[PDB]
Amino acid sequence: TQQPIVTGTSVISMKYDNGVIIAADNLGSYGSLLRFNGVERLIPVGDNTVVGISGDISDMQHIERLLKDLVTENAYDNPLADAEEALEPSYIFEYLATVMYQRRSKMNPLWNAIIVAGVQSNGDQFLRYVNLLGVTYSSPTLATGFGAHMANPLLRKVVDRESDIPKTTVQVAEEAIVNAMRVLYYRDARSSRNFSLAIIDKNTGLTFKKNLQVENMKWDFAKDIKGYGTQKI
Amino acid sequence: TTIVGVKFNNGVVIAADTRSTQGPIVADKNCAKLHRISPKIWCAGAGTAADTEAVTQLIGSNIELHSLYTSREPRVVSALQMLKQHLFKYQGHIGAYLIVAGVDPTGSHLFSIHAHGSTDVGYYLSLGSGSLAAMAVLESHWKQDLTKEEAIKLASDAIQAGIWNDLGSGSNVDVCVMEIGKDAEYLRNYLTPNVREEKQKSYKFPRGTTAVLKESIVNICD
Amino acid sequence: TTTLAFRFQGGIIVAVDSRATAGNWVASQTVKKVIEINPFLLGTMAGGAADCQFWETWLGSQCRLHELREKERISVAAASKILSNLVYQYKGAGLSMGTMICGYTRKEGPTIYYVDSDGTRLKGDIFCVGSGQTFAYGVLDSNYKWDLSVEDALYLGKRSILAAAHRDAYSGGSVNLYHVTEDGWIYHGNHDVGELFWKVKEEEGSFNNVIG
Amino acid sequence: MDIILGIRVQDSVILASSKAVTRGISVLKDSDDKTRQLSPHTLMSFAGEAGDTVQFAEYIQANIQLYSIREDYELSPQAVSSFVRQELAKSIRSRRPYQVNVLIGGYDKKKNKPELYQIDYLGTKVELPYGAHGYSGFYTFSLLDHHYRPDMTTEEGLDLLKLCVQELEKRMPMDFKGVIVKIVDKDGIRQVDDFQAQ
Amino acid sequence: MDIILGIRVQDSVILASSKAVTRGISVLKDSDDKTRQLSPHTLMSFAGEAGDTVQFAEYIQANIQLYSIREDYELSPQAVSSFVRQELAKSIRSRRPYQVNVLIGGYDKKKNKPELYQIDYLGTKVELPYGAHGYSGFYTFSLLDHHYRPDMTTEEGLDLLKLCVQELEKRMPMDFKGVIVKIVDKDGIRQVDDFQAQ
Amino acid sequence: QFNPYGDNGGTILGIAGEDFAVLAGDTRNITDYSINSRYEPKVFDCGDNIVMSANGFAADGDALVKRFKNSVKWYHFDHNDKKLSINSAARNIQHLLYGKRFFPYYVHTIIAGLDEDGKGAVYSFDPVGSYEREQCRAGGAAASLIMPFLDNQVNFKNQYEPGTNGKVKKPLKYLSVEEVIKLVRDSFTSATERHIQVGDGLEILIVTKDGVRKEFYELKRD
Amino acid sequence: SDPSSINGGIVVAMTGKDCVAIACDLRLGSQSLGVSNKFEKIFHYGHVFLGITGLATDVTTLNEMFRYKTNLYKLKEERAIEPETFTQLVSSSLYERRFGPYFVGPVVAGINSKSGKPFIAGFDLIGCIDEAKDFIVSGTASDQLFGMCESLYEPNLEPEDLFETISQALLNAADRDALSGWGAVVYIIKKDEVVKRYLKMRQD
Amino acid sequence: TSIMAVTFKDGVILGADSRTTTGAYIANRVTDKLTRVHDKIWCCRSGSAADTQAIADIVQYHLELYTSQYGTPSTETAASVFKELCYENKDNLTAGIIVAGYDDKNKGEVYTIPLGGSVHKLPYAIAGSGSTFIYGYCDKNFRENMSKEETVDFIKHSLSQAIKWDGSSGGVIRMVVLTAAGVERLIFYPDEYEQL
Amino acid sequence: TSIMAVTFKDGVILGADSRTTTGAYIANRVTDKLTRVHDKIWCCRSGSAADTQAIADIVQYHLELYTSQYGTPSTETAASVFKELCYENKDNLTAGIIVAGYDDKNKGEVYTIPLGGSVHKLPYAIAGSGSTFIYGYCDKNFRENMSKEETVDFIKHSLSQAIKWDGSSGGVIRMVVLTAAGVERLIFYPDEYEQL
Ligand SMILES: Cc1ccccc1CNC(=O)[C@H](Cc1ccncc1)NC(=O)[C@H](CC(=O)NCC(C)(C)C)NC(=O)C(=O)c1c[nH]c2ccccc12
Ligand SMILES: [Mg+2]
Ligand SMILES: [Mg+2]
Ligand SMILES: [Mg+2]
Ligand SMILES: [Mg+2]
Repeated sequence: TQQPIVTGTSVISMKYDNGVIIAADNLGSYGSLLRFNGVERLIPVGDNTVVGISGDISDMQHIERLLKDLVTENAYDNPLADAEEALEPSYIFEYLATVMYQRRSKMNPLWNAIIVAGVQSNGDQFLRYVNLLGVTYSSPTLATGFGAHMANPLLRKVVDRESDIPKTTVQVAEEAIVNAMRVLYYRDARSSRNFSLAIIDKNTGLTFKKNLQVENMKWDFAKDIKGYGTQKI
Repeated sequence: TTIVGVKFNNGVVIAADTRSTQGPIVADKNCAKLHRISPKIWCAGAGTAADTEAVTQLIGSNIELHSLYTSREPRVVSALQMLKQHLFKYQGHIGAYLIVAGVDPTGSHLFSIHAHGSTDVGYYLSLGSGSLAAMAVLESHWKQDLTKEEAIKLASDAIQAGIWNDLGSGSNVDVCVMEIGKDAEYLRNYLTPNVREEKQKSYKFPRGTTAVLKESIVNICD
Repeated sequence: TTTLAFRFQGGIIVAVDSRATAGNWVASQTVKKVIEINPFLLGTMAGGAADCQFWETWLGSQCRLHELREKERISVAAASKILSNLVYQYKGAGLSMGTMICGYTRKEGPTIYYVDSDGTRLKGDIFCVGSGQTFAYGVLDSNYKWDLSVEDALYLGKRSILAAAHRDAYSGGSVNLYHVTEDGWIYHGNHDVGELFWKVKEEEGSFNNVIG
Repeated sequence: MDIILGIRVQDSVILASSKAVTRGISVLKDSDDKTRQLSPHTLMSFAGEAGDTVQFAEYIQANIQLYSIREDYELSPQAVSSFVRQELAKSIRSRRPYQVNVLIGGYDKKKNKPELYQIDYLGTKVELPYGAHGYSGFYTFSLLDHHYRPDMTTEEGLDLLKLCVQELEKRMPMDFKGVIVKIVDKDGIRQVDDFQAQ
Repeated sequence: MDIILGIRVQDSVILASSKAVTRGISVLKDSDDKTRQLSPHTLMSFAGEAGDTVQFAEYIQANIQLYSIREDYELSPQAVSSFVRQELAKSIRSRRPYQVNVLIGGYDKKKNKPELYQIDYLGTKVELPYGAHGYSGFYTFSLLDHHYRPDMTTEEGLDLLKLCVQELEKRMPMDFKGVIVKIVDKDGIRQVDDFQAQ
Repeated sequence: QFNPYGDNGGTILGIAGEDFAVLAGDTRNITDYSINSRYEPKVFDCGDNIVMSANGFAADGDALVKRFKNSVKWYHFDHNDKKLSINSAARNIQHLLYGKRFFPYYVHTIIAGLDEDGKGAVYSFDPVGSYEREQCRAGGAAASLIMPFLDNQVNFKNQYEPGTNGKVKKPLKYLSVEEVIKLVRDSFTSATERHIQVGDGLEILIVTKDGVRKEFYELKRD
Repeated sequence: SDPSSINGGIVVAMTGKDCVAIACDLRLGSQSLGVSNKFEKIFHYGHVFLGITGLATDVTTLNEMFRYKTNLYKLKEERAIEPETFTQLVSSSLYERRFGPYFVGPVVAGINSKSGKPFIAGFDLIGCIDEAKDFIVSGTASDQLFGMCESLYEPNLEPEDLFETISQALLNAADRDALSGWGAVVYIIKKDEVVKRYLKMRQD
Repeated sequence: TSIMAVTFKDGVILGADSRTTTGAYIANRVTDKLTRVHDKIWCCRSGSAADTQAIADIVQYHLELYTSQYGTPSTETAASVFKELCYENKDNLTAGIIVAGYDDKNKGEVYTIPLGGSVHKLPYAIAGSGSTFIYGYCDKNFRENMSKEETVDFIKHSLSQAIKWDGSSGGVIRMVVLTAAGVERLIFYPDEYEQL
Repeated sequence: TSIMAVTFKDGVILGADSRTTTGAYIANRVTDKLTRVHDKIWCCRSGSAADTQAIADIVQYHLELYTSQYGTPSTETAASVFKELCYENKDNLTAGIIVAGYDDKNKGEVYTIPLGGSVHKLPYAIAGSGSTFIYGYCDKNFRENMSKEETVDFIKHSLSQAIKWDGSSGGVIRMVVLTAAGVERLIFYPDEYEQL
């Protein structure tokens, strides 16, 4: 028994040819109050993994602490902690999925939807979702909350199946993500103009971009709209 | 259901998908969701399917009578006012959510109406379960001063986003184009990207497979 | 579900249907509702399928354990009481079962115990259990006699389940028949209702509610 | 739970109706007749909710008698049972429905056939060789499925019912205090006023 | 509802218990002995929730038999009932209470007196000339208030009991299938096998 | 209030032949009216020539498959690498399911392999551990659509010999793998047409006396 | 206790080459209790066939209502009602009771006496028309019926073949539903003649 | 929703955001919440969109009939018609209306009708879910007799704070200016008011 | 309740009203809502009085034990102990706390721990039922690196507005000034702040 209090809306993500992209806005909502504005909802783990979290922010802060403990604990008595025995995205994911499912089974969930994005040591892209029920799935595109309803359809127009992924460049993928963040800001009442974005490339590594803004917004057409039916002036 | 309305520079277009459902089951794989209110005022609905239909026919009926009485072409704002006052009086219990569009002597018009009786005016709109997938496409690609061709394409892409991504939507795309110039053009099954693949086998039975108890000829006339 | 068992001159007749339902959905028509505990002991199943399957299979284990411990087959009284006491531990947790334990021992003679998830345990000569119980009762009770031949008693068993299979929406499929003697159950076959109904109508002149 | 049984043999219809009237923890009456004669060749039996039961029967009775006197003619059992159905089907959607189940047993003189109609409080009508309302049907339907024959005499019909009653007195939880049995044939309606201790 | 009657005459206690076991719409049995002997001069009858009833009875029986063997002595009826009341009083506040009402009839050999205790599932105990559990008391208490005398014989008590069962057969809405009657006196417990037509 | 359960869609189908078994399932995963993924397998090679699916609530499904695969591992450790036969697997899965009798795994589960005699075998379960061996079984969302088709096309139910006046039933025969696979594809294209939670892809696992073989077919994506 | 489930009952209709078929089961139950083996759910007003599932009292009442209405239609119009028109009459009659609906799943089947082309239609309880040209299903085994029809159906079946397809669809759907079965009747409707057939089926 | 009306030297200005929500979905991002019921009598609507549209329409009709029989209605008269509708139907309505009008005898006036259907004449009024966040700000910054440029800025600043904190508010800011001069429609875009 | 903490050039200031209610009754008009948990670490409490006191008492115990063993705790450490208690017990607590502290290294710091048990570091924070009315005002008037007197004025003005609109707020405005100086208690009476 519980209920989310301070919350953070969509996390959206996709695969491109050489890695993964993930983004989330910087807002912590308090019901319909847009209460906190500098909230990082992307969490780098090592330098091959970004965990994107939506839902309850207190539970998000708990999952942060767990992920940092995991890095510490992996480094213990491990001379290959920054090489062959570094934490892989799949390890980080399975761990969280275990936690999530155990917590729902005890009737005390972590009130979150989580996307783990990264690149494996064999160069393979990793993109997987887990939520408060312990439900897990993978897809060329993943999104939580509103993002599932609005971002996925736009992202899927780019990567509709597995074979579309060699064909998709960094530039096209980031372009699609950035556009989808704009659409979310247009239609999601709990979204923010400011967001963070992270690229995990098999060649580049980790690029973490903060303080990004939605630009090129269309508002001019508003002026022609008068009334709600018959009103002329 | 996915329904859209898009205003272009010389008129308005509406489009809809063609799947109707009974819970999780597809009842009709190609039902027409675009209803006519009058020759140049067309209508797409979501919610209770019997309600959108009935409210469309009732107002369509009264609009015709109005037009005969006044010797004028029906106006879209009239359909709107009649629809909203009817729906409001029924306090939501008539679950009709409609995108109404048409041309009349005062120009081209695009409105949405909700079950409780509220209306909004727009340049582009969507309703139904696929509404969010449709809007994503509209908000990405709409612009002022679209041509007839660009508007048909945009509306169609938006219904498609619904067909693919929304489980309550599928099958085909129906379009209707209302231009200030000519007649309205109803474009049935404009797209058909969901043809059932050829079956692997025929299930035609050898005659006499079914056991019969007794038989008789049934009479019709008198 | 319809299950029955009755004692007569020549032992015990056990007969059951074979339909599994989940709501109005027919889940199976070919299900086993009798558990062969040992060559002298039978258990029937009604209510929750899992609850029945699981606990009567468990019962067989406990009965076998008794044999190794006491160097003798468990009595009907004792076997039924194990299940009765187990089910009583779980009272109010929502177990759902209607059950008959039928068998022979020298000390007891042929014996029937009814056991259910409320904890009720009764020794008796005739029981019908399940949603179809009343239908089976109607035919069974109106044609029952202690002195029925084995042949007739097996037929009455078969016919009672058919009755319930016909009237109760939640019964049907096939009849599974058993005879329990001093020597001691014998299986008397599976009888599909699809064929049995028409066969019985023809040969008996009954089922006159049915057209054709 | 009130036993209302009907069985249609070759030349007659027999209705058997329980005699008990029970409110709460007391059997108030052990000789109730749950039956109204609708016309010389049509009998109705009824069970259900305490007040609705007799008020409905008597309202139907008054109406059929009125029809008889207006036309100097008896309505067929089929016609009577359609009237009753429509009445119940109206009642089910009104402010306070009659909660009453009925059997209609009549001998159609124009056809020279006995007829048994079963109608529940919803207005669900069906013609049957045998029928029952309430719990008692859960025993008798299967019983009659076995022992009933389409061409039985009235005397065989009465033996069939004896079996039905006996089965109900063995397996039904409540004491219904025996049945009143009535026969509808070509001659009309008579009462076998000697069934309970036969 | 389950008839459980007791009456204490001058030299015996008579228990009478209904024989029906009914689940839902079916009487599963018509020969159920709702009794356990606790010791040679103490009998207990019981009624209530389906499983609890026999489980409680047998548990009590086990405990009294254990006492008897440990002490080579039979507890007085007063002592047995005190022990029974305690068990029920603990039960009512536990996780799942035994929903069982009981009658205890004993012949006290040390005093040479019959004794009848009525205990409900809450652990309410009272010693009475006559008692009943359930709805049956709503008929029998007043009947016995009229007919009962403290100096009656065992045969007078069996007549008084016959009168109680007749009334319940006449007025109770449920068919309880007659009773099993047991007499407790100085020479122990015996069953009157003839009551359904005595 | 927290609902510990959800519905992920999805349908599964198992058919037994004479010396083979197939277990099929669509690859779509859904939440409400949205699609989570178009390719997310739910039929698994569990080792020892046994395949398994547990369809319904995916989190309970994965938990169960995981737990069973772990049984197989430990069965080898504790019983000297002995092969876990299909009947033993079935019984074991009953205890896994019934262990959670009072907080059940919300899955319809099916396993397929070969019995001791090398005959194809299919076992199916309710959520709480009740089980039966069968010639065929459909589970999950479109189960009620497909099961009747299987009664008719696998066990030839309601089919008589023409001319026998419905006195001689159509004789039961084992089907070939080619014929079974046809029925599977046809069942899934049918289910895809009429059920909104079924589509995207079909994965079939075939089991014989040489291991586990896989086949994949595109399904309609609306 | 949901009214569309108290009595049981299925109806299916199919178009073929210059013919229609409509079939129903015969069961009338009350919960688990089968009550009547002879309860037919298909009716006909001239050459127009109506099948009705759901609450049996409403089935009877709707038939008596459409007999009434089509009789009056015939008297004023001096011709029989056609399938396309009757469909509209069913629809508006059901919508008339929008807030106290009949608990029914009606199905229309027939051939247009003028154009000669096969026509089927389905309705929900407030009159929404399902306009499928291939098949229409209704009742407590509708899910099963949808599965049978989608798999078994193909367009342009001859009357004699259509009989087999619709019969097998019905029979196998009925056997997976507790509240349907107990007999079935199939109407084969051809412009010129109609054949009624009683099917032999499982009586459980 | 964030709505407000402010009296000033030359008359009154009405302002509103443009967001309509159903749950967390923005159903309309460019809504027009400024509703004309007469030439120089306008209102702002909050609550049930159906209820406030049905009311504004009945009021529009009532004032049109008034004008035909009796000349221009006063702003008070327009407020009284709203109140009669909201008070008498209070059980069935979720309607919060701010009425504002210019008149030559009376200059600019503002009436607020909250949920129960009471009327309050005020120098300025604020309503809708967004208004809670700006009580402090507005009470601290409002002065009587401001100039047109000053009132526009007061409304621009107030509404941008409401939009910043209320998720149910957003989009563009719309204003209607009501003076002897005429009726002027203003609009301000996110890139303009977010900077303030 | 209206509570706030503001960082400034020389440290941090906490302010609060003094009203506690049960329903519409003022149970205490002179409450002290500013709670010391260490010499230069203070907090403001909102929500359940029982809960927040029990929490503040436990934190004070942890910080006293901390100081015995390890030296002065940082403000962050204080905030973390509050979170631990609020997060781990989220299902029996209704507690919103603002933590404010000064140390020589980190200067003045503010943390807010709202209902869920999340932690947020902020240049200034506002909480309690009264705060909703001053989001607009505070956002517009807060600047970083203000002087003592400016900050005192900002809190005074902010809370006077919160008090003006919130029925659950009122009485006296209390403040605690936290700097190197020094701990300074300030109080302001209605006759001063209402006239602002
Ligand atoms: C005693 C017996 C023994 C063996 C075989 C048959 C019988 C006759 N009994 C039944 O048919 C009962 C009827 C009943 C239904 C509900 N209540 C009480 C009794 N059915 C069940 O217990 C079914 C069985 C089932 O569907 N088994 C699957 C199988 C083995 C046929 C393939 N399970 C279910 O319906 C079932 O598990 C559930 C259905 N929905 C659920 C949601 C959450 C958890 C569990 C379920
Ligand atoms: Mg094995
Ligand atoms: Mg599909
Ligand atoms: Mg049956
Ligand atoms: Mg105050």
